[PDB]
Amino acid sequence: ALLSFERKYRVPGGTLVGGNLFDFWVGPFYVGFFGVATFFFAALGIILIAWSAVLQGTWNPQLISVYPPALEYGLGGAPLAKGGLWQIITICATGAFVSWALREVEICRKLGIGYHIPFAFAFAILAYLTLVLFRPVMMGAWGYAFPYGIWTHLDWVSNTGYTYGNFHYNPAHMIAISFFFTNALALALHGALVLSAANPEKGKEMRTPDEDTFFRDLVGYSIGTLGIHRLGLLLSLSAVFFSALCMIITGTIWFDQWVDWWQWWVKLPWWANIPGGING
Amino acid sequence: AEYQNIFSQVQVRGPADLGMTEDVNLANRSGVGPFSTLLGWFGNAQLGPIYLGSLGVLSLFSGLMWFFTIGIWFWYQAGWNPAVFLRDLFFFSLEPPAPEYGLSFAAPLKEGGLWLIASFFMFVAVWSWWGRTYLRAQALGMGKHTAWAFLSAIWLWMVLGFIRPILMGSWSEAVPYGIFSHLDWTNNFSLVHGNLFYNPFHGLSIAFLYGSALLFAMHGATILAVSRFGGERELEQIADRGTAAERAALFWRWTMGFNATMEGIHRWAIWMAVLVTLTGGIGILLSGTVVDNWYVWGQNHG
Amino acid sequence: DLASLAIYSFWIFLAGLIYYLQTENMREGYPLENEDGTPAANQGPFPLPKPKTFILPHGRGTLTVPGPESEDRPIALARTAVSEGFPHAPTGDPMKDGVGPASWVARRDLPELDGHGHNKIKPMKAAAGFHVSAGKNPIGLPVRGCDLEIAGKVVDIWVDIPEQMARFLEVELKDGSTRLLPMQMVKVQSNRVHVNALSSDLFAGIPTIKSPTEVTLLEEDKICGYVAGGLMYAAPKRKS
Ligand code: BCL
Ligand code: BCL
Ligand code: BCL
Ligand code: BCL
Ligand SMILES: CC[C@H]1c2cc3[nH]c4c(c3C)C(=O)[C@H](C(=O)OC)c4c3nc(cc4[nH]c(cc(n2)[C@@H]1C)c(C(C)=O)c4C)[C@@H](C)[C@@H]3CCC(=O)OC/C=C(\C)CCC[C@H](C)CCC[C@H](C)CCCC(C)C
Ligand SMILES: CC[C@H]1c2cc3[nH]c4c(c3C)C(=O)[C@H](C(=O)OC)c4c3nc(cc4[nH]c(cc(n2)[C@@H]1C)c(C(C)=O)c4C)[C@@H](C)[C@@H]3CCC(=O)OC/C=C(\C)CCC[C@H](C)CCC[C@H](C)CCCC(C)C
Ligand SMILES: COC(C)(C)C/C=C/C(C)=C/C=C/C(C)=C/C=C/C(C)=C/C=C\C=C(C)\C=C\C=C(/C)CC/C=C(\C)CCC=C(C)C
Ligand SMILES: COC1=C(OC)C(=O)C(C/C=C(/C)CCC=C(C)C)=C(C)C1=O
Ligand SMILES: CCCCCCCCCCCC[N+](C)(C)[O-]
Ligand SMILES: CCCCCCCCCCCC[N+](C)(C)[O-]
Ligand SMILES: CCCCCCCCCCCC[N+](C)(C)[O-]
Ligand SMILES: CCCCCCCCCCCC[N+](C)(C)[O-]
Ligand SMILES: CCCCCCCCCCCC[N+](C)(C)[O-]
Ligand SMILES: CCCCCCCCCCCC[N+](C)(C)[O-]
Ligand SMILES: CCCCCCCCCCCC[N+](C)(C)[O-]
Ligand SMILES: [Fe+3]
Repeated sequence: ALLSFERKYRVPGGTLVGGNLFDFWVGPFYVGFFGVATFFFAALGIILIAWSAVLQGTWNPQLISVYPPALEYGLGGAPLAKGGLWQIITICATGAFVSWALREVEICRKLGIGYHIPFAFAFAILAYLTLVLFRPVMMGAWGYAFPYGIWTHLDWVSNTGYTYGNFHYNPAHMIAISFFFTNALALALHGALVLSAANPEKGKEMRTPDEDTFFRDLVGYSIGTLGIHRLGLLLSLSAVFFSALCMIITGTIWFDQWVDWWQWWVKLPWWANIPGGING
Repeated sequence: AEYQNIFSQVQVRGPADLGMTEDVNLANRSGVGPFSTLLGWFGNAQLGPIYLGSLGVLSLFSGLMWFFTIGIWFWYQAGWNPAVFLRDLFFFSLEPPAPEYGLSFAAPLKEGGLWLIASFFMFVAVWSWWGRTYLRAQALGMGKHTAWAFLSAIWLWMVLGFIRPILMGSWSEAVPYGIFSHLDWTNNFSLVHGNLFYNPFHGLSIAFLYGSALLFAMHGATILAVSRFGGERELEQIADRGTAAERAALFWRWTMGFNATMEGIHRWAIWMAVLVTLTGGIGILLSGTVVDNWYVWGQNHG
Repeated sequence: DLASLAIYSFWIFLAGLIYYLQTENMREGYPLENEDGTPAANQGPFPLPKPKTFILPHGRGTLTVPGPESEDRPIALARTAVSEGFPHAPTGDPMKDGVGPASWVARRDLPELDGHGHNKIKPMKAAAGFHVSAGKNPIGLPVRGCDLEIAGKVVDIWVDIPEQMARFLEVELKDGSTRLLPMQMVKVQSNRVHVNALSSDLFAGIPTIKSPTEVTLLEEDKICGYVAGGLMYAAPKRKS
């Protein structure tokens, strides 16, 4: 139940609420106040979903789906079987996520480390809260949010997307996708760099950060080892920031076909009317 | 406000780092480039040296040849007018031969020959660059991970532009060179195939793509949190675990009940990432060669 | 059909891969232990991988993992409960004893070496010719602890030669000796360097180093450990 180096770290302290009340582990898992909060929220949430599954008439995980209040409920409550359960599961989900980040903060304090992880996690939570809370409230209805279901959530992705034609033309979506792809590239390369240093050619010794060499050799730059960890962090957080930007604005500041937004550049007076080319 | 190690508070510079000799042929290294105090708040300040060499040049020239083949066609499409070029920049497109020419190399420049030419320059630029990633590792005594991983990206690119067109019977199946045109191609591909959301491979690709954002957020953030114990010095932590590696592992063991090693984490990384384009490429390669409609296929689960 | 074959194979391969990755990540801190040090009964479904041997450069030997796991140091902690899973109370001073957020590991008592076999981290004064290239130069600034008292002054910057970056502030105490403070644990302001982890009186207690122009992995860990532990253990005297 303990890693060979673990015991020296399992000291008391660091909790945010409760002093020493929930200061303990269960197996490898740290508990804490927010470990308890997490359990209560995640458990309720699951129970409510299983209930909503009974009300829907299925136990298939490929079919079980919990849709929000239909569009005509606005931002009020809806009968439990008609989007009320979603409303409560969403309160549960949010409770579980925030609790989990706060439990992460608590671990950080015990371990005397930096708060970077729960900070990073907060961006994902914010993406979620954009889709299920922020956008709906700004749009006037819960029914704009995605439903909880393996394939039904995907239907919502497609139908929301095609409401604005090819969603490719959302400018923020483009920036976001760029970060996603770039970040995957940085992951591939960081992973492969470190491994090629630690796992050199048969019989040779382990190489070193001097790695900088390989990359300079390859592209004339190297960001360094503090740098790449700063990069991955920035890249992936930035992808999620733009992800949320690109949807916070859609259905609110921009609601027509995203392709048409690009006309502002073509229609600029200096060239709007010159003939030739695709738009002349 | 505690210091977060996102940006440095003090830069320090010393002699241009010329790097490790090992088996590199130093005749082929440039000398250093400038030093960017700007870059330096985030990463290294030194630019260069780079390593030229035969394959390098082939790649570099060949790549420009591709970039220029597309740009000529764009100016042409603008009827040579600068202000039009600038205006319609994301609208120009170098399109592949029409379905009629099949896989023949005998289509007119103005409708495909130019695409094929540009594609030819691309093919040599990428493969020579691949071989470059392998050889720069070789010369340094290093493992071949970067070249293996690059092969994973290459796979998707080969499938889209080359393997799939061939299997399908024509170059018209391939992707055009344009900013907007490529997105349209992308949309239309999904539409014409029953919606990729029904391709288990597309969906895997997504899981990995997202997973990479999740993994690197996690990794990056972790190293940063344990960098006050020298965390970022990952290789020495591999050879001699420090309280950095330990607090790192224990954060995750206490959070989610398991954890990595300072080397294992990097194997998680390389695979999360490579699997994006791996699944991805299978997903595309199958499309139209074997499955016309991912919705339909999905209905018979097979 | 061919797509069905392919997706079914992939899921197989992916189970294989999770296995390979999970076991690869079991090359340290395993086998699992009880709170008393002895092999825990339940190890879980993953077996340890076959050993692997890293050749360390500069004749520093090899590392072979998995291998026998010991702390190689006393752990000044004791149980606070009659059953598994509770906190272990520090038996002495946790700062001094190096437990908790003060923990250090017992790494090699040599310095990490660059790719040329030279010491990775020198004081700047002894690295030719390294200088502050941007941002406020801390050398000369008073160092303030979290009790808002002066604890010393910055006399140099220890720098990573191959990566050209600041790693520690060498700080001089009332009695003329120095300490290393990690770069990542100080705030260079304009009239001061601020050290939130430690109150002023806790500075003498920072682990010293044996030769004044180098630092060992062992020493680094003790310094870093000690300074981090301050955040938990100095909290009584802080304040901001
Ligand atoms: C994945 C399935 C589709 C795909 C659909 C998507 C979608 C959706 C999007 C992109 C977008 C990107 N795609 Mg695409 N695209 C694919 C094919 C590729 C291929 C290729 C196979 O060779 C290339 C070069 C590109 C390149 C482009 C870039 C313009 C853009 C960012 C790439 C990136 O973040 O890379 C990683 C970053 C790097 C560091 C390396 C690459 C550097 C880039 C910037 C330069 C390559 C293109 C360059 C010639 C453009 C400059 C021309 C003008 C002078 C401005 N795509 C396939 C066919 N692509 C996004 C965009 O914003 O477009 C407007 C976008 O929203
Ligand atoms: C046909 C459909 C349209 C389209 C529809 C739209 C729509 C609609 C959306 C996107 C959004 C996404 N699209 Mg799109 N877009 C399409 C084309 C693409 C293409 C492509 C190559 O063609 C790409 C790469 C992308 C990529 C992008 C991303 C920027 C973004 C998704 C990442 C994200 O927001 O995560 C952010 C992360 C999260 C929200 C996850 C949060 C998870 C945490 C907080 C909780 C999980 C814990 C718990 C539940 C786990 C269970 C416990 C177990 C123990 C594990 N799109 C096509 C053209 N796109 C989405 C977006 O930007 O949303 C903000 C979005 O709504
Ligand atoms: C982000 C933009 C869109 C959307 C875009 C799409 C698209 C497009 C796809 C998915 C797909 C996935 N989505 Mg989605 N997705 C949405 C946001 C969510 C949220 C959320 C905000 O809470 C969750 C939990 C999921 C999770 C799901 C997974 C079932 C699947 C793979 C995820 C993954 O590899 O992540 C990466 C992270 C990890 C590897 C961590 C693993 C965590 C996963 C496996 C946990 C899943 C839990 C699931 C069974 C929910 C049960 C809850 C429990 C009862 C508590 N999506 C929003 C609305 N999603 C893919 C799919 O194929 O689905 C059919 C896919 O193609
Ligand atoms: C509306 C359109 C369809 C769409 C259909 C498409 C199609 C078509 C494809 C994808 C592909 C994918 N889709 Mg989709 N996609 C859908 C919307 C989704 C959504 C969503 C709804 O949120 C998401 C997250 C995604 C997710 C993504 C990615 C996971 C995946 C490609 C990964 C990649 O890294 O490619 C980027 C990486 C590359 C293309 C390889 C790079 C190659 C190298 C060699 C580049 C050379 C560069 C050099 C020559 C240029 C130098 C420039 C420099 C500046 C020097 N799709 C909808 C349903 N999607 C691809 C896939 O894998 O599908 C299975 C694909 O073909
Ligand atoms: C910010 C950039 C990226 C990122 C980072 C990130 N994710 C994070 C954190 C960070 C740093 C971690 O610390 C944290 C973690 O614990 O690591 C495993 C985590 C985490 N991100 C996770 C998932 C996740 N992250 C996402 C991705 C991203 N996370 C971004 C790409 C997504 C994507 C891309 O789709 C998903 C699927 C978990 C593995 C973990 C959070 C675990 C957690 O909060 O648990 C607490 C509560 C439970 C155990 C379950 C609660 C159950 C609910 C009450 C009911 C379910 C409701 C739900 C709305 C239904 C959804 C149904 C679907 C079909 C749509
Ligand atoms: C695992 C999946 C991810 C991935 C990984 C990956 N990509 C790879 C590799 C890896 C492992 C690297 O080895 C390799 C690399 O060398 O990166 C540093 C690479 C690479 N991925 C690249 C692109 C790329 N990969 C893609 C991303 C992805 N690859 C996935 C997300 C993307 C997307 C999302 O479309 C982009 C576009 C390159 C940075 C590099 C491949 C290099 C190459 O093939 O280029 C050869 C040809 C040229 C040099 C053409 C130059 C044309 C320019 C537009 C001209 C301007 C610059 C000029 C060079 C200046 C010269 C001036 C002179 C006048 C003197
Ligand atoms: C300012 O003006 C100048 C002229 C100086 C410069 C400017 C030029 C400009 C503006 C050019 C811009 C270029 C653009 C927009 C290119 C980007 C297009 C995109 C988005 C490319 C993405 C898709 C690429 C794919 C997937 C294609 C893959 C290609 C292959 C796999 C190779 C194909 C192999 C073939 C067909 C050759 C067959 C021959 C043999 C036998 C090997
Ligand atoms: C293995 O990790 C990687 C680094 O290698 C050590 C890099 O440094 C970079 C490239 C970084 C940037 C921002 C270049 C910008 C600077 C210039 C040349 C003007 C990437 C993507 C990377 O993945
Ligand atoms: C709201 C979404 C529904 C939750 C489904 C429960 C999680 C099970 C994971 C999917 C695996 C399906 N299964 C067990 C049939 O193979
Ligand atoms: C290679 C690392 C540099 C990041 C490149 C990412 C390409 C996408 C361009 C987005 C830039 C937009 N931004 C954030 C400056 O506004
Ligand atoms: C993909 C990242 C792009 C990196 C490009 C950096 C090139 C550095 C050029 C060094 C050569 C400069 N010079 C002429 C002084 O030798
Ligand atoms: C991808 C590299 C881009 C680098 C740009 C970063 C500039 C940030 C400057 C931070 C400010 C430093 N300061 C003054 C607080 O010390
Ligand atoms: C590096 C391994 C991490 C594992 C990631 C796997 C997540 C599973 C997501 C299910 C995808 C479902 N489907 C039908 C699209 O294939
Ligand atoms: C893709 C999601 C899979 C859900 C299973 C959760 C994985 C967490 C790791 C389990 C830890 C094992 N432990 C310590 C409880 O025995
Ligand atoms: C895609 C990620 C897969 C998550 C589960 C992988 C490992 C589960 C936890 C392993 C058990 C940990 N243990 C018992 C060795 O400590
Ligand atoms: Fe790393």
